[PDB]
Amino acid sequence: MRDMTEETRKDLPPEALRALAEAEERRRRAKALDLPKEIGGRNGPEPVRFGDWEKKGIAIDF
Repeated sequence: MRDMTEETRKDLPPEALRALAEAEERRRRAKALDLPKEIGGRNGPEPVRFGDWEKKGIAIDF
């Protein structure tokens, strides 16, 4: 939720950069799964179209 610049961070930490490094620590190929499948198309997970938004409130702004 944001409406005004107000406080501005400076030189954000390598949170995203480190995330990439952590993602590197592991790879799909490393898990032993090349995934040669392509011509096929099996059904997978699909949660119902359920959701709950509560934007309206004290913080209500734009």
